[PDB]
Amino acid sequence: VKGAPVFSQVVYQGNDRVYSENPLSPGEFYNPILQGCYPDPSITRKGDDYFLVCSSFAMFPGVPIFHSKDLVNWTQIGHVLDRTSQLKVHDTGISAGVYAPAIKYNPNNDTFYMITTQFAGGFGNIIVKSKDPFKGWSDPIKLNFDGIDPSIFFDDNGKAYVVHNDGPRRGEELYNGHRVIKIWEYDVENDQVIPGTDQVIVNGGVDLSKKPIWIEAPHIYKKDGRYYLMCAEGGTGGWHSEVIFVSDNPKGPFIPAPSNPDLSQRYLDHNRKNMVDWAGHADLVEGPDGKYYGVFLAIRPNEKGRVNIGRETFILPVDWSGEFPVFENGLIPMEPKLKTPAGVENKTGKDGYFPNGNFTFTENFTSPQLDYRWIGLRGPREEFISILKDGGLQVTPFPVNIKEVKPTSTLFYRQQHNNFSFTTTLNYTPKTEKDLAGITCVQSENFNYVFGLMKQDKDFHMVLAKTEKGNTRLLASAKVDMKNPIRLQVKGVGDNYDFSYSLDGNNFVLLGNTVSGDILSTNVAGGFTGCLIGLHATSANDIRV
Amino acid sequence: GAPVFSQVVYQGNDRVYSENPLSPGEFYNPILQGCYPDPSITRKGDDYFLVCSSFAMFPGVPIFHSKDLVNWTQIGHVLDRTSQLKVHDTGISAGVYAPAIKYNPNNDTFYMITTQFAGGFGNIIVKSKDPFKGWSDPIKLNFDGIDPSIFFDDNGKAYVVHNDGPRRGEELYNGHRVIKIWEYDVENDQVIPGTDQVIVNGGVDLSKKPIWIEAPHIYKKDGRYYLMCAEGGTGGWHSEVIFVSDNPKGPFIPAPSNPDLSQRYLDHNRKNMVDWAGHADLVEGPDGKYYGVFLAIRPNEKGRVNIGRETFILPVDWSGEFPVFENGLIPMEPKLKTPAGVENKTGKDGYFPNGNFTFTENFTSPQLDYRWIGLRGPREEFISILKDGGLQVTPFPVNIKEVKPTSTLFYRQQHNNFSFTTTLNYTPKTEKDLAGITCVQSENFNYVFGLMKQDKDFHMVLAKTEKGNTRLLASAKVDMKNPIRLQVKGVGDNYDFSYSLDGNNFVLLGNTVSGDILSTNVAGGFTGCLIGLHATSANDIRV
Repeated sequence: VKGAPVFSQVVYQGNDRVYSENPLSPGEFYNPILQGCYPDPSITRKGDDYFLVCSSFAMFPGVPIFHSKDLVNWTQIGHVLDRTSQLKVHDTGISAGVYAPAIKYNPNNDTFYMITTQFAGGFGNIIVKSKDPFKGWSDPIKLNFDGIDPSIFFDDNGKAYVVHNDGPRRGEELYNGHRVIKIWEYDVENDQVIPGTDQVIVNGGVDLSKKPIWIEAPHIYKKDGRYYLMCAEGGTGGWHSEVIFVSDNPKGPFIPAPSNPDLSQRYLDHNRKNMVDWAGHADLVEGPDGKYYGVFLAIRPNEKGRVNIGRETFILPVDWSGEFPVFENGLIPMEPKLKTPAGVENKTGKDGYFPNGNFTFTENFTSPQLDYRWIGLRGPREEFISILKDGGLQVTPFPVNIKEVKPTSTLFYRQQHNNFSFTTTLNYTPKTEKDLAGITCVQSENFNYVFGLMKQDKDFHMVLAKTEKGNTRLLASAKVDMKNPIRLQVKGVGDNYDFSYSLDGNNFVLLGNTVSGDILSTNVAGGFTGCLIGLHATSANDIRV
Repeated sequence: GAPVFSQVVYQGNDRVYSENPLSPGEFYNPILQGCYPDPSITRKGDDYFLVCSSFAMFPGVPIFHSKDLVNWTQIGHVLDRTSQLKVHDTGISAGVYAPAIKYNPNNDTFYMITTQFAGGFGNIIVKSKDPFKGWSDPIKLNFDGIDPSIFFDDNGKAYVVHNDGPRRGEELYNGHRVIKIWEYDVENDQVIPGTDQVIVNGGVDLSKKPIWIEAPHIYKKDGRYYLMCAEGGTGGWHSEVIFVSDNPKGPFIPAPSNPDLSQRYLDHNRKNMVDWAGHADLVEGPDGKYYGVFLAIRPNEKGRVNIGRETFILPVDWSGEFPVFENGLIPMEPKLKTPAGVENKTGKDGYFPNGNFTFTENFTSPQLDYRWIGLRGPREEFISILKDGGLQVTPFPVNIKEVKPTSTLFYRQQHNNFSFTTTLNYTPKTEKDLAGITCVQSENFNYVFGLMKQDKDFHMVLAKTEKGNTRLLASAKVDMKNPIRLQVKGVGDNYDFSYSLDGNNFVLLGNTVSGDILSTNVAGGFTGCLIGLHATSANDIRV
């Protein structure tokens, strides 16, 4: 469009207290390894090469994927589901779309598999394939089973199995949250589960008499000739944990380990410092030092006990010298720092490696190949961005309001710290009341703040509006003299969010008062994701001053 | 070549009415079958007016009139215009929440106060001198929470009571809620700053962690002020409780006997089960006797609700300090005695039906029955009534999965045992065109049963949408020689979709499917199954 808004730069600054208080020594790295909304981690290995994937729901693209040689220094190589033929979330609810993924390398045929559930596009349970994740992946192959959290296991004899969560057979459900682990034989030439090979291997969980919730996230491992089934149990919230079973046969019977769970923060004191909660949904791999490691998700709530940055990806070393794997210190409070594997230096945030700790990301929009952390919601960023020849992000304003279950012209960045600032310079002259551009903080189309520049009657106004249950209310408004680009900032200090603007570039004026991050939490908004910070443009603005 | 639905027949066949035939001077409970939640009632003279919540249905707040509490005439919807109701993009569980209707004798004016989570409205009130004609645009009120209600004292002084959350950081437990009262400025139609006061904290007994104290109503009897509230949430723990005070703003004291309306303690294996009873509102009947309307559900054999929360009524004894719902703590009976001297005329002379009725729609009037609604947008946007009868539906380029108005004429499921049959005259041009029947909890939980064209041939398709993911269950090639009849039949949780090319023999497409995704228990939310005459030009089903 002519006169479309131009965001000339962005600065995202993280300022979390835990990192300032626990500076790294050489040979240490911070946990979580993926800060912000990177849930349901799954990991696999080919030779020296590790690949890590996470769920993504309605975000576009889907299933972010990271590569590492050492489990500390990760390079985001893209997204597994990065084409509209693989990811059909145009109209998808904020809590539907792409659920937990599992990634597995099959050494028998030298093929990588990513198996997941996509509640969109008619996909359901799907698998995509690649010989080389750096080349991308196939279109999805639909798989003939229901439920969530599929995982694929390749036995030494080349035989293949898919385990997944499912419900109990119709009418046998004993309580709310009563779930089942089901296994199939998988035909590797057909890419399909084999009819008549399904079998329930876990009913309920470790101890059915305690009514375990949502036994899920199954993975099968083979070690010392035996078969291990590791699962999440308790649901991905306050009761999250990881449990383990063992069998002599891929299809059971599986017996729970006497010590269970093997990973959890759910029993720990609710007032601890540097709190890590909801820990579970793990996946094991052999590390570069011969040691095992497990990735898993957890949250780091703020001072009001809520999560605003979603479920994040953690890692812990694993001792598997005996019958059952032990998450090292996986049942006591998580520490901020871990020792790097033997002989690896921490290079996070350098040389294209994903950052960690308290970093400052300065985005000047000087290349068409935008950082992979810039995403869309429901639709691809390439539909509304242009990188100007001399730098700067021009956003085509879609006639789509932030409240619509439709792709908006908003370039989003996951909130990755409980204390952060996100500042942008906006060059923009709105022409009528329907035009707005600025910053948005989004849990969903129904739960968000919009902080932006609009024009009404003769004047330009900065507006701050709050959407709750899909109902937008204007919180505060200010007439501004738009004589030059305006800078806009959102600053979060735990649950305290401040929206401020600067016409002189130095002094940021608070618009209204500090507002609560409550609608930016999973606890209030519901769902499966974190706060997304967005460079928003619309030609369907409904705010009036 | 738009699809023409030439006829619809809706038939209810619930066993409870067959087993309990009416005698003279009897009528069936609920008085509004199907999704008519959060009832509120008021009176002017001999004229009763009854309203219900409606969420994202269009139009909003259906409103009924009666002279006798038995024979009701739907007179329209309070939130009738797109200037009053802005649910175009609204989630299935947002939109219009509980309404309260109150006639003010002091200024001869009707008020309807509600919460609309859409269009920037929030808590709103509309006014009318004559509900038969219509109401004002919404007046926005400066408070948060839900379930507002307006009370007019003897001296004309006015109060708004509503549900709210506890003070920021005061929250004791999940579900901890508060009843708050304001003085209301009747000249400016606004709550008066600084007059807000919490009058109930939590519920009858805060030490029992009561959840979602809500639906507050204030009544004045014998000089004392009564606050009647729902407690326990609108699900399995629903109930109604009562408090008393000497003053409008408290302190309010709970009655020793509480709750006074509930089915939550009753045996889970009872027959003709009524559950989730609460959210009541009292009125003086033509009897001189009091009555209370309230919502409840009637689950099927799987223990699920597919027809939503319905409107019930009970006689109320208020000869002593506190109102008593007559038999409101024992299992609900299918039949009640009419107030003294009123005969049952339900389903006749334009009165709303009840029992097991047969609704035959021939689309031979431009004045379409008020039970035909849209979801998110008005029906007038996509319907034309043909000259010699028939409903022509303009197919919108909108899929059933979108949070947008679709071209679908919807009818609430009103029975656990029912059939809905239509005659479809339609020749689809491409894969993108489909017309037929849909059963909808929401855009994310529905069945679509429709006629499609793919390659050179016509197909009937049955597709299931769960969590916004559509899967094709079954397909049949059909010779489209003449119009086709489509039926969905529900027998509790058993739903059968069948088509007839000869008009007599209906062939099942696929197997019977579960109504689980048509229940509130599975799909979540606040509403019932909607049965729709659907057309689209953005069909995504492929054979």
